Amino acid sequence: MTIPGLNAPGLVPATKKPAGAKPSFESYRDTSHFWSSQGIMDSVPKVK
Amino acid sequence: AAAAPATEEAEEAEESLGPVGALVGDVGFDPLGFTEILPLAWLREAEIKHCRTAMLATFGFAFTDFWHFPGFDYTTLEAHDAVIAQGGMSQLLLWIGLLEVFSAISIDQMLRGSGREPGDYGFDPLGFASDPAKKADLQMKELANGRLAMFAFGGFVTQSVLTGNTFPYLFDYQTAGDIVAIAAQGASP
Amino acid sequence: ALVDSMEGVGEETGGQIWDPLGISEAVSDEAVMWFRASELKHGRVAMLASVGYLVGAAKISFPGELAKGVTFASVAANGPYQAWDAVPQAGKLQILSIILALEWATEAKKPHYMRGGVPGKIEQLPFDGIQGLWAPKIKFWDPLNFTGALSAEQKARKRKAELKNGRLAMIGIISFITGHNLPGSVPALDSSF
Amino acid sequence: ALVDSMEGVGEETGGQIWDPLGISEAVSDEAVMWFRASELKHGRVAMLASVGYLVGAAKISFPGELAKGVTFASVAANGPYQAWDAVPQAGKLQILSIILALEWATEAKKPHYMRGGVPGKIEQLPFDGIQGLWAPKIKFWDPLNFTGALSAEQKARKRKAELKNGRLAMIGIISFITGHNLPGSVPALDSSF
Amino acid sequence: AISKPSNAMPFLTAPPCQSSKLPGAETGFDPLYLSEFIDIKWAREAELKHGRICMLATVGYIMQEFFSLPGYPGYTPNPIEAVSSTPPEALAQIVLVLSIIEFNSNKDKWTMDTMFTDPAREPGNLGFDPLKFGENKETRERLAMAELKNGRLAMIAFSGMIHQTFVTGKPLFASLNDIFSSP
Amino acid sequence: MSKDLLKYLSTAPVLLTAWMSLTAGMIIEIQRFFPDSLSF
Amino acid sequence: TSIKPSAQVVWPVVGQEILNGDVGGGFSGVQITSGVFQMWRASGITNETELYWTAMGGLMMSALMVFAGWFHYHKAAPKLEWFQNVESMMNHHLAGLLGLGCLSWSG
Ligand code: CLA
Ligand code: CLA
Ligand code: CLA
Ligand code: CLA
Ligand code: CLA
Ligand SMILES: CC(=O)O[C@H]1CC(C)(C)C(=C=C/C(C)=C/C=C/C(C)=C/C=C/C=C(C)/C=C/C=C(\C)C(=O)C[C@@]23O[C@]2(C)C[C@@H](O)CC3(C)C)[C@](C)(O)C1
Ligand SMILES: CC(=O)O[C@H]1CC(C)(C)C(=C=C/C(C)=C/C=C/C(C)=C/C=C/C=C(C)/C=C/C=C(\C)C(=O)C[C@@]23O[C@]2(C)C[C@@H](O)CC3(C)C)[C@](C)(O)C1
Repeated sequence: MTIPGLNAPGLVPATKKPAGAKPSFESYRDTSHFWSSQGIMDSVPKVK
Repeated sequence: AAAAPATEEAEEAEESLGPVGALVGDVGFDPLGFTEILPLAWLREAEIKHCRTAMLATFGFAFTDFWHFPGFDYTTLEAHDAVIAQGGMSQLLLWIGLLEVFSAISIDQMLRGSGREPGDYGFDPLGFASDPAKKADLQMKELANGRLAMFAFGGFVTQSVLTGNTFPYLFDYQTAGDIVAIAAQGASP
Repeated sequence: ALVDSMEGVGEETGGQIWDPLGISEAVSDEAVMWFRASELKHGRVAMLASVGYLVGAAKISFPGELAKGVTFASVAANGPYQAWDAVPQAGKLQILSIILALEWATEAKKPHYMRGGVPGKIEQLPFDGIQGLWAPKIKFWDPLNFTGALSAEQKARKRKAELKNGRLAMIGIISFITGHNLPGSVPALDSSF
Repeated sequence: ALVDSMEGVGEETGGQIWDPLGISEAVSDEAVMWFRASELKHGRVAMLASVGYLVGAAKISFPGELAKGVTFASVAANGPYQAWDAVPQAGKLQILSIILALEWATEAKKPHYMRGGVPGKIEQLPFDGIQGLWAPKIKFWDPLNFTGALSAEQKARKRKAELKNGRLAMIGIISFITGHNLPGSVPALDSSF
Repeated sequence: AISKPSNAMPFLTAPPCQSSKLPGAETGFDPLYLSEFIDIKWAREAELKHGRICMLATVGYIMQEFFSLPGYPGYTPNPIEAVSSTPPEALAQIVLVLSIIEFNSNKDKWTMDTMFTDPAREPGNLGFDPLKFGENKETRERLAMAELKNGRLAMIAFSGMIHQTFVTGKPLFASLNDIFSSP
Repeated sequence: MSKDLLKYLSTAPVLLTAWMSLTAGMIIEIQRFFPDSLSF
Repeated sequence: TSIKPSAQVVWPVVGQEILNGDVGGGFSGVQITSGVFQMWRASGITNETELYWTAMGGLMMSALMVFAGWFHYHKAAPKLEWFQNVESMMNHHLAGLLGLGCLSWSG
C-alpha cells in the first residue's frame, strides 16, 4: 500500500481551484444532509 | 449593587455566576441566565471542550484546504462523506468515544465533587504552566483563542459552502477586483 | 481637559474660544479630549493627504516600478483620484494593514487620552512592550530627534502652528475631493485634480 | 534552568537574550529545558543534513553497491531530493529502526532533562545498564575521547560554537529544500540541488 | 485538585487496585473501576491465565505460518482455516488434556468464593516452577512484572493477529509483506 | 455513576430487563448467523 | 388511491420478512392504518425533509418537557395558592390555549 513518507510523499498538495460565482442557494441545499436532498437525508443514517 | 462588568445595565443578580473572578475571564457575561438552571462546572467543562475542539477544527479545515495525505484525494467539504464511506471516520468516532467515555467518568466524579476544576485533565507534558504564576494567564489565552476559533470555524464552513472557494473563503469580486476602490461604483459587484 | 486651557485659541478668531454652537459647553471633559484627539488626527491625515494630492496632481511619480508590469508613471498617468483605483489591491491592503496596526497600537497604550493621557500626544514607540510582537525602536513621530533641540515655548508655538495647518489642510483636501467630484465648485483646480 | 543562565547568547545579537517575542517569558522553566533540548537536537540533525545534502549535490557516492542490483551512484544519479525515494525500502526501514532505538534509549536515560538532567547532553552509552540488552561500549557521542583533552572553558566555547553552527545549518538545510521546491527562492542554489 | 488521584489517569479518583500489593499496582489504570466489584485476586489469576494462554497462542500463530509437523493431515498455513482443516479428534484430545490439567491443578479451588480461601495462595501461583526461579527472591519482582507485561502484550498481539487474518484472509507475515509491497 | 445509582441499577426489575435483553440479543444474533436449525 | 400507506419495516432474522408486504410504490413494509399520511397531506407536508425536522422539533420539545418537570419539582415548585387560582387558569386555558391554538392553526 501507499505508506506516506516511505513509498509515497508525506503530504500531497491539494488541487487548487480558481475563485468565482456564488453558485445558488438551491444548489448546495438540494445536496445537503438535513435540509432538502431526500436521497441524502436517507444517506445519513449509517452504512453498516 | 454589583453590576456585571460586561453589560452593566444589568447587575450580577445572576448570582448563579458565583463570586467575581472564580473563573478566569469572568466579566459577568450571562444575559440569558443559563447558570440559573445548570451547574457552573458542567457549563465550564462544555465551554473548554468546545474551545479545544473548535481550535483543532479550524486548523484542520484550513490544512485540509491546503494539503492532504496520499489516497485522501478529497476536498475539505467532501472529505466527511468520502472518509465515512472509506471507513476512517468510524475509527475517529471509536477512539474519540473511548477518550470521551473516560471524560464522562471524569465529569461524573467532578460534579459529585472529587477534586476537579472543569477542563483540567492534567495534560501538560511540556510543562508550560508548571509555574503557578503562569497558570492563571495561560488559561485566559486558551479561552480567548478557543472562543475566536469557534467563531472562526463557523465562518470557515459557512463561507466555504456559501462561495465555494479555498482558504480565503471570499467571493470573486473580493479577490479578483478592488475592495478599496473610491470610484463611482456600479450596481452589482 | 477643560476647553479653556487648550492650545487652539488662535489670533484668527480674535484670541478666544471660537466655538459658536456651544459644543464644548454642553459636553463634559472626556468629550473635549476626544474632540481634540480627533481634530489632531484629522489635521495630520489631511496634511499628508494635501501633500500627496498635490504631488499626484503635478504628475510626480517615483522612478521605478510599482508592481511587476505596472510602472509608477502608469498609475500616475491620470489624476490623483484615478490613481488609487490603479494601485493593485494587495498594495492598498498592505497600506491599510500598516495603518490598522498603527491605530490599534496607538490606542492600546496606557493612560488613554480620555483616561489621563494627553489628547493628540501619540507616544514615540507604539509597538513597544507588546508580547509576541517585536519592532525596531524607530519612533513614530520624530524618528530623528528634531524636537529635542527646541524649548517649551518653541514647542508650544509649533503645536499652535500644527493646529492651524491642520485646519487649513482639512479645508484643502475637502476642496480637492469636492472639486474633482463636482467640477466648477472649487475654481482653483484647473483640470488635473 | 532559567533562560538567563544558558549558553545561547552570542555576539551576533550583542551578548543578551535574543528572544524578541517573549516565548520564554510566558512559559515555565520546564518548558525551556525542552526548548533547549529540541534546539540542540534540531541543530545536530540539520548539521548532518546540510553536510549530507551538500555531498549528494556534489554527486559524491560511495564506491560499491547499496543493495545487490542497486549501485550507490544509481541512487545518486538524480539530485539529493530524488535520492531518498531511490533508497530500497528495507534500508529506509532499518535506518528508521536504528533512529527509533537511539531515541528510545536516549530518552530512557535516568535523570530526564525535564526533571533534573542537562538539556541537550546526551548520555554517552544509551544502550548500557539495560537488563537483557547487551551492546558494546561504543559511545554514541565522542567514541574516541576527543573532548577529554579540553578544559571547562574550551568545552564552553565549543558548546557555543555547536549552538551557532546548528542554527546556521538549520537555516541552510531549510534553504536547500525550499530552493529545490520553489525555484528562484534561494538564488545561490544553482541547478544541482 | 483531587486529593488522591489515580497514578495512570490523574483526572480520576484513585481506584482500589492501587491500594493492593499485587505486581503492577503502582499504575492506577482502572477507569471503569472494575476492581471495586471484582475480587482483585480472582481478577489477577484470570489475567495471568489469559496472558499465558496468549503468549503460547502468539508463538503458535507465528510458528504455524512457516513451520509444520512432518506430514500433518492438512496443514494450510492460515490458522483461521487451519482449525477447520485439521482433524477434529486432535482438537478433542488437546481440549481433553487441558481439561484434565486444569481440573487437577486446583482440585476443589474453582469459583470466586473457594479458590482464595487459604491466605497463602497468591494469585497465579499454581506451583509450576520446576527450575526454581522463584527461590532467588531478588529477581522475583522483576520476573513477575515481566510475566504480567508480556501477558498483556500477548493478549493485545493475539487479538491483532486474529483480526488482521479476518480482514485479510491471509497469514500474518504475508499480509505484512503485502502492506510494505511497493506503491 | 455513584454508590447509590449502581444500587438502583442492581434492583430486580432493571437487572431482569437487562439480562432478558442480553439473552434475547444473543439468541437473535445466533438465529441471524445460524438460521433454520432443526437438528443439531 | 393505489399506494397503500406503510411506515414500519421489520428486520429479517427469523423468517418474519414475509410481513414486509407489497404496499406499492416499490416499497416493502407493514401497512399503516393510523391516518398520519392523510393528516400530513392536509397540512401540506409534500416533502420528506419537513417530516424529519418535525421529528427533531418533537424531540426538542420532549426534552423541554423533561427539563420543566424536573425544574418545577426540584427547583421552583409553586405553592398551593398558585394552583387554586381556578379563574385565572380557566381564563388562560380558554383564551391562550384553545383560542390561540385555533388562531395559529387557522393562520
Ligand atoms: C491503536 C492502534 C490502531 C490500529 C491498529 C488501527 C487500525 C486501523 N486504522 Mg486507525 N486510528 C487509531 C489507532 C489505530 N487504528 C487512532 C488512535 C486514530 C486517531 C483517533 C486512528 C485514526 C484512523 C483513521 C482516520 C483511519 C484509520 C484507519 C485504520 C485501518 C487501516 C487499514 C489499512 O489498510 O492499514 C493501512 C496500513 C498502513 C498505512 C501501514 C502503516 C501503519 C503502521 C504499521 C501502524 C503502526 C502500528 C500502530 C500504531 C499500532 C500500535 C502499535 C503500538 C506499539 C503503539 C485499520 C483498521 C483507516 C481506515 O479506516 O481505512 C480502512 C483511516 O482512514 N485510523
Ligand atoms: C472634524 C474636525 C474637527 C474637530 C473634531 C475639531 C475640534 C475642536 N476644535 Mg476645530 N476646526 C476644524 C475641525 C475640527 N475641530 C476646522 C476644519 C477648522 C477651520 C475652520 C477649525 C477651527 C477651529 C478654531 C478656530 C477653534 C477650534 C476649536 C476646537 C475645539 C473646541 C470646539 C468644539 O468643541 O468643537 C467640536 C467640534 C466638532 C464636534 C465637530 C463638528 C463638525 C460638524 C458635525 C460638521 C460641520 C462641518 C460643516 C458642514 C462645514 C464643512 C465644510 C468645510 C470644508 C468648510 C475642539 C477640540 C477651538 C479650540 O481649540 O479652542 C480650545 C477654536 O478656537 N477649531
Ligand atoms: C493557527 C492559528 C493560531 C494558533 C495556533 C495560535 C496560537 C497562539 N496564540 Mg493566537 N491568534 C490567531 C491564531 C492562532 N493563534 C489569530 C488569527 C488571532 C487574531 C489576530 C490571534 C490572536 C492572538 C492574541 C491577541 C494572542 C494570541 C496568543 C497565542 C498563544 C497563546 C499562549 C502563548 O504561547 O503565548 C506566548 C506567546 C508566544 C509563544 C508567541 C510566539 C508566536 C510566534 C508569533 C510564532 C511565529 C509564527 C511564524 C511567524 C509563522 C506564522 C506564519 C503566519 C504569520 C502566516 C498561542 C501560541 C497570545 C500570546 O501570548 O501570543 C503572543 C495572545 O496574546 N493570539
Ligand atoms: C525550532 C528550533 C529552535 C528552538 C526550539 C530554539 C530554542 C531556543 N533558542 Mg533558538 N534559534 C533557532 C532555532 C531554535 N531555537 C534558530 C534557527 C536560530 C537562528 C536564527 C536561533 C537563534 C537563537 C539566538 C540568537 C538565541 C536563541 C535562544 C533560544 C532559547 C530561548 C528562546 C526561546 O524561548 O525560544 C523558543 C523558540 C521556539 C519555541 C521555536 C518557535 C519556532 C516557530 C514555531 C517558527 C518560527 C520560525 C519562522 C517560520 C522562520 C523560519 C525560517 C528560518 C529558516 C529563518 C531557546 C532554548 C536564546 C538563548 O539561548 O538565550 C540564552 C538566544 O540568545 N536562539
Ligand atoms: C396562555 C397561557 C397558558 C397556556 C398556553 C397553558 C397551557 C397548558 N397548561 Mg397551563 N396554566 C396557565 C396558563 C397557560 N397554560 C396559568 C396562568 C396557570 C396558573 C393558574 C396554569 C396552570 C396549569 C396547571 C396546574 C397545569 C397546566 C397544564 C397545561 C397544559 C395542558 C395540557 C395540554 O393541553 O397539552 C397541550 C400541549 C401543548 C399545547 C404543547 C405546547 C406546550 C407549551 C408549554 C405551551 C406554551 C408554548 C408557548 C407559550 C407558545 C409559543 C408560541 C410560539 C411558537 C410563537 C398546557 C400545555 C397542565 C399540564 O399538562 O402541566 C404540564 C397542568 O397540570 N397549567
Ligand atoms: C487658530 C484658528 O483660528 O484656526 C483658523 C484655521 C484656518 C483654516 C487658518 C482659518 C481659516 C481660513 C479659511 C481658509 C477658511 C475657509 C473657509 C471655507 C473655504 C469654507 C468653505 C465652505 C464651503 C461650503 C460650506 C460649501 C457649501 C456647499 C453647499 C452648501 C452646496 O452647494 C450643497 C448643495 O449643492 C449640493 C451639493 C446639492 C444639494 O444638496 C443642494 C445644495 C445647494 C445644498 C480660520 C477660519 O481663520 C481659523
Ligand atoms: C549566537 C547567535 O547569535 O546565533 C546566530 C546564528 C546565526 C545563524 C549565525 C545568525 C545568523 C545569520 C543569518 C545568515 C541569518 C539568516 C536568516 C535568513 C536567511 C532568513 C531567511 C528567511 C526567509 C524567509 C522567512 C522567507 C519567507 C518567504 C515568505 C514569507 C513567502 O514568500 C511566503 C509566500 O510565498 C508564499 C509561500 C505564498 C504566497 O501566496 C504568500 C507569500 C508570498 C507570503 C544569527 C541570526 O545572527 C543568530
